[PDB]
Amino acid sequence: APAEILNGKEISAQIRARLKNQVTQLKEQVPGFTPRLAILQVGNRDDSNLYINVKLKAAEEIGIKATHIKLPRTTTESEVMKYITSLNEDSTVHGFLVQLPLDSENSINTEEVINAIAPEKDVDGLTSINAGRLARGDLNDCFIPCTPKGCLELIKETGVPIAGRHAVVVGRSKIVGAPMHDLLLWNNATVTTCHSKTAHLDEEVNKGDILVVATGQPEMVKGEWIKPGAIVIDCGINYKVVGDVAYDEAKERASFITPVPGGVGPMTVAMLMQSTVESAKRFLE
Amino acid sequence: APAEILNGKEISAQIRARLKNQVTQLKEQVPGFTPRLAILQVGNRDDSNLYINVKLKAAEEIGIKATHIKLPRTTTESEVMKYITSLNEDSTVHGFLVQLPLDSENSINTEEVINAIAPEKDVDGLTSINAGRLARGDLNDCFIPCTPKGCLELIKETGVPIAGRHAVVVGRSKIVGAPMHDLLLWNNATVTTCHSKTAHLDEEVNKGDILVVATGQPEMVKGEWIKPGAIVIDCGINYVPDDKKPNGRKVVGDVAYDEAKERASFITPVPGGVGPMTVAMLMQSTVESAKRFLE
Ligand SMILES: NC(=O)C1=CN([C@@H]2O[C@H](COP(=O)(O)OP(=O)(O)OC[C@H]3O[C@@H](n4cnc5c(N)ncnc54)[C@H](OP(=O)(O)O)[C@@H]3O)[C@@H](O)[C@H]2O)C=CC1
Ligand SMILES: NC(=O)C1=CN([C@@H]2O[C@H](COP(=O)(O)OP(=O)(O)OC[C@H]3O[C@@H](n4cnc5c(N)ncnc54)[C@H](OP(=O)(O)O)[C@@H]3O)[C@@H](O)[C@H]2O)C=CC1
Repeated sequence: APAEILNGKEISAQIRARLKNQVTQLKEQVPGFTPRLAILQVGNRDDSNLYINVKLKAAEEIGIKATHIKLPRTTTESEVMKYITSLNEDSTVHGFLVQLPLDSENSINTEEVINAIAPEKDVDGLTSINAGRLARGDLNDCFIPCTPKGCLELIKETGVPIAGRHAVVVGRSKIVGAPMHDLLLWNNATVTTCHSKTAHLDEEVNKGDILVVATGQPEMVKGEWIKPGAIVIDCGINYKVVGDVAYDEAKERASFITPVPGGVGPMTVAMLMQSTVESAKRFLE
Repeated sequence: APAEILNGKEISAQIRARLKNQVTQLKEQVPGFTPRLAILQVGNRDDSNLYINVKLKAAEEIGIKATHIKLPRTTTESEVMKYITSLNEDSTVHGFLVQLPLDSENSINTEEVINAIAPEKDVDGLTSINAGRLARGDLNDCFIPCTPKGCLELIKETGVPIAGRHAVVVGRSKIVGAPMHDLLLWNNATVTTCHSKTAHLDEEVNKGDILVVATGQPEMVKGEWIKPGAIVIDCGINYVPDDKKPNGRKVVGDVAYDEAKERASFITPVPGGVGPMTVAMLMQSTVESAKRFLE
């Protein structure tokens, strides 16, 4: 009856187990070497503290050393830049990220802080250098944002080839929608990108053989709009916790669907660990 | 009720006249200020020499100081790198570009040469950093590659708002299709990107209220595919022998113009649509860079 559930909890546990074995093998080859991730937080939001704790738990399980630096809410852009520079120059740190959003009493230009991160350590894939490689199809060379990466792995778990499909991405943020569009295009989908100024969103969603939703508007994408047999990837986390897709209705139209929670969420953490292991391996290569 | 023709020759000439007036006024508001472009060439390709002469003559008519550095075919990659660093560090040069393709007897990594250009001076807009800013919506200060920048100016000359329209871009190159998608997306069109692996391309093109075609596939996009009333921008430059022309050849676009003009509301002819805008767009990006430096 209903769509096949893309179980992100199970898929991500498989990815984390493979990464744990790859890091154990790297440690056997170069005893004493330890892949290391740093997370820089500004402020003390409760949601960011919980998400960072999930990232630190996954890192510890895989065998990655993970450092959390937490700066106060009085922090300035200059003070944050100092910590980024320190991390860029610390040879023991292979990858690092800035947890977003920054929670400070002062105005801080997020793009400037993010673009101070060395591209080789930019495991969240948000620097303009990494975004510009991805946006132009240059994939040998770059870190891809973890949520889109996770979404692409979920779509590949269906076994249905992406090339030639019509994909619709709802949302164009730097963290999710814009890079998701690029991943699907460079995997040879024909891609439509919709956003808050799209007219007739229902008609555009209905064109989607693959549909990735990342709007942060609870259950806004109605099941009725889904193209029968579509693969539906829902990145929304909205407070019950619900996605950006009305799941009970969409599951009767899609072929494959991600639940919320347990879909994209766990895959994003697995993909950050995969990028961190790659950053350690590139360092060794 | 055929389409209105978007005359790129006349619109580019107006843009260049406005830029000239802007440059005169900047020079009078800030005595001594001298907007400056540099063009770095490696080797001596005839095609390159022709294109560079056009850009230099356009810069000087506007009042932009344009410097041409021509390095010999025996130049090595490290030599080109040193010149790019010097131009990055030269506070008198507000924008510069590397003429492609390089013509050297030595292997030179073109991607590494271009990505050595400081993003704040990349007037051609193809560094990965500039591409990343444009792709993520930083249109207030990034540089836009000239061909898509001239496509957008032609779309805006129609007077029809872009926001909320469904735009289709056929082609996804670094030079045209990919930056064109970003310009339409961040002008709030809903954008569909198509390419050589698109199935049912005609059905996709027929959804386009705005259509920009940049494939190099001569007259592939037939008139019947055009959505009635669309704005049709054709970037193609395709040569076809035609003994009835002065020079024995005609230029055709990537759209079958004769049938598409009966369907579109606005259309760019080929020749004379997108083509004539490109140098004016590079001069517009050079004045933008000079103004950002001035501030
Ligand atoms: N599990 C995880 O680890 C992650 C979950 N997410 C979740 O993904 C969702 C989106 O996050 P993020 O991308 O950062 O969000 P942003 O709020 O930055 O962007 C949301 C996007 O959705 C668009 N949008 C909003 N309303 C509509 C609408 N009515 N119709 C069409 N488009 C609309 C916006 O349009 P416009 O650009 O016009 O403003 C914008 O492009 C959130 O629920 C977030 O919590 C995100 C990252 C990670
Ligand atoms: N007037 C000017 O100064 C300029 C004119 N142009 C003209 O624009 C045109 C394209 O140039 P450029 O973008 O550099 O070219 P490229 O060859 O780099 O890119 C061609 C693009 O068109 C797509 N394409 C090719 N065949 C088809 C097809 N059959 N169906 C759908 N899509 C297809 C390709 O798809 P895929 O990605 O799948 O390979 C690719 O994305 C050319 O005619 C060029 O001369 C370009 C620059 C400047």
